[PDB]
Amino acid sequence: EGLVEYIDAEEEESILIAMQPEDLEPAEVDPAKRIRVSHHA
Amino acid sequence: KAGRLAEVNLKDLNNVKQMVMAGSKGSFINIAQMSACVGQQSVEGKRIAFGFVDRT
Amino acid sequence: FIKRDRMRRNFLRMREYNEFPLRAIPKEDLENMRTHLLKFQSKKKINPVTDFHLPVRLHRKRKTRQLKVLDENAKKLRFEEFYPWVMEDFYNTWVGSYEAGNSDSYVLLSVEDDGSFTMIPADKVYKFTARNKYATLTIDEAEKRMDK
Amino acid sequence: TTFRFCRDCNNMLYPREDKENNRLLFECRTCSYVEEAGSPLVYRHELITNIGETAGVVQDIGSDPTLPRSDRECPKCHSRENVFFQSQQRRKDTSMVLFFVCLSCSHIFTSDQKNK
Ligand SMILES: [Zn+2]
Ligand SMILES: [Zn+2]
Repeated sequence: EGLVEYIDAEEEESILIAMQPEDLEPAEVDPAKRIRVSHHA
Repeated sequence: KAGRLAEVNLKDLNNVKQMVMAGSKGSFINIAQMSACVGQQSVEGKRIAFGFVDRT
Repeated sequence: FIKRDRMRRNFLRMREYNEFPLRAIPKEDLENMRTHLLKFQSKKKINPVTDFHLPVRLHRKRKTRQLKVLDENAKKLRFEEFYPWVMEDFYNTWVGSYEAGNSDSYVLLSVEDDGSFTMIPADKVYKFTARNKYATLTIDEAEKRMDK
Repeated sequence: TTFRFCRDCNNMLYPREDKENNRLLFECRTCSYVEEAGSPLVYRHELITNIGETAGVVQDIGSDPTLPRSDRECPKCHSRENVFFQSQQRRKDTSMVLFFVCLSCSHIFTSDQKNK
């Protein structure tokens, strides 16, 4: 269904992976939580 | 700079402070990395190279 | 903060034009005639041999029992003609060369006397190259010169 | 620079000095074709270069996902959608200036201040 792809290590050169869906797809905090960076990409 | 900020705020209770002070085990870098920040990883004296094409 | 393996409760309790007919062209011709292709690679805008010369000439220029290698016929055939196709006067010149890149997916519809066409796939395709336009060579001396 | 080839020979034309008419001609050490010198300059060596700073900027550079976008406005397009990248001269001494490319006019500009 075209939901998940295999990606080798060469092809990996030409994609831009998100790290986790939520924290990264929607566009736009606990101090104990670690510090992350944005979906600027 | 962040390490000194943590070390300073530890009170004499703080058990790892009491092991640094006794010279017994551990040191500043250790407490700095546990509580404050881990700082710059590095490979051959240089920051992480561009293993992928132009990105890390 | 925990791992909840009882979720299998909820997930269990939630769910103009020129049209031309083409026919079974005679084969005996093709049984003796082989229709190849040819390309000149001199950029010479037209380069038709109409202006080449006359006459034109296109042609090519004890032990006991043993086991030999095995090989299919076509390669055995194709190999067994290492004489290339040539054109000359008796002095402008060209030399042929097998191409083999696209020998297959090319059937031909030559504009015959009429617009129609018998059906003809190309046998082979040849790359024809000029030669001796300046006709210099030190075939023997080349090694001598390239080692001065 | 700007090599010249023969025709009906197609090799490359070395320069053969005409002294008598006193100018430069290009021979062809295989077929005797000749012609003039369209310019008296013959050769360049180019130690310190400034090319490849835009290597392979194709009309698709806008279609490469991995390239970082940026917002600055093109001097021409005044559109504010542009990809960018460092100078493609993969050499150590190379500067770190940025070449932008507006997705609209495909105009190339630079982040420079020392020299635009
Ligand atoms: Zn020539
Ligand atoms: Zn623009």
